[PDB]
Amino acid sequence: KAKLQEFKRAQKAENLLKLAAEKLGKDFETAWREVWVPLEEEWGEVYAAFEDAAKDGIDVLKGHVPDEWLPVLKEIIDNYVEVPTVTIDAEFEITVPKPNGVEIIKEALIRARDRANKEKDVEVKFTYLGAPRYRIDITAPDYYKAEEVLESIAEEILRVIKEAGGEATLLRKEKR
Repeated sequence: KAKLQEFKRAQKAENLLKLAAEKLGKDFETAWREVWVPLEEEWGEVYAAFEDAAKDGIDVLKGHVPDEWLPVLKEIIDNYVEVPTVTIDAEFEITVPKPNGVEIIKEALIRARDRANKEKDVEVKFTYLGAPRYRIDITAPDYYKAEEVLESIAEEILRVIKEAGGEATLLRKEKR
């Protein structure tokens, strides 16, 4: 439970810091003195400090540890420290009665995906499953945000498809 979980988090924080020390070419004691001690005093747990950095940016540590550490800590924390997320998936059935309907569909999807993906922390992806099915996968901080992204994307796709004389439909997987 709790304590063991504290052990495992501290173990991992130690391996990560050691990796950083090596990359940055610094002795282990220095890493402890300069990084471990400061972060532990203020976040109460070094791994939690690494999680904040992973979620809210490496600058959360700026000021608490020398600057030379930030670069290497970012790369390492970003690779190994998970950030809470949810992913949902749905699919569109899109028909565009035109010799070039297919390419028009990609254009619309590509445009919708890119737009949606410029939003911080959101990651949208489309998977063509063979006409007229297009699966959509969304990753976001929480379910509310992910649903809002879907709704936004669906509104744009339907609008654009009905403009090109086609027809789009959003299907949702009923889970229970």
